[PDB]
Amino acid sequence: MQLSHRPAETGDLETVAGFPQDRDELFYCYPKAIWPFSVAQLAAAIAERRGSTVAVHDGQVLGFANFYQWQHGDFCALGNMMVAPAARGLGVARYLIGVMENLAREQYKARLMKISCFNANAAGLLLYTQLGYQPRAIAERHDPDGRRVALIQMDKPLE
Ligand SMILES: CO[C@@]1(NC(=O)CSCC#N)C(=O)N2C(C(=O)O)=C(CSc3nnnn3C)CS[C@@H]21
Repeated sequence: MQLSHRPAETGDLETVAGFPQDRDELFYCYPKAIWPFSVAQLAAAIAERRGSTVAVHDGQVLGFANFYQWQHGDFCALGNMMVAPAARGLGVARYLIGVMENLAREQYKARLMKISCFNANAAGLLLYTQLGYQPRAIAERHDPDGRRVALIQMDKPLE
């Protein structure tokens, strides 16, 4: 996979908003969103957040991420990670995580990245583990059905 990155642009929003395939996938990456996802919801997040970035391969936008918390000299928290359904498990998330780590270090002088992952997303938990993130706490949250879920709060020093 040859991959590149650039800041997200308005022209990318229809594409990226197409990435979540079901209510679960949307909840794992943007729990405040309501199904069905839309460009308006995506743009609302982008406006409130920082560092919205896309990953590109062979002319296709395949991934997106941003920060929902950022604290200069301290840490950032990574969210809205979305990957195109045809490109799952091909290293797009791993690549974007690395890009966002660099951006947190370089731009925000962060010493730490925080990643919070919902308990049902095994693939996320195992990826973040492979990338050196360790679990620190578990917090209660609720899903759209009012069911209790566990948010596993992980972090990694940036160096
Ligand atoms: C403020 O904190 C968040 N919200 C909550 O705790 C509330 S929940 C119940 C509701 N509604 C936030 O906003 N978060 C996000 C996100 O990006 O929207 C995520 C998604 S985490 C994620 N997505 N892709 N990669 N990653 C790491 C994990 S909960 C965390």
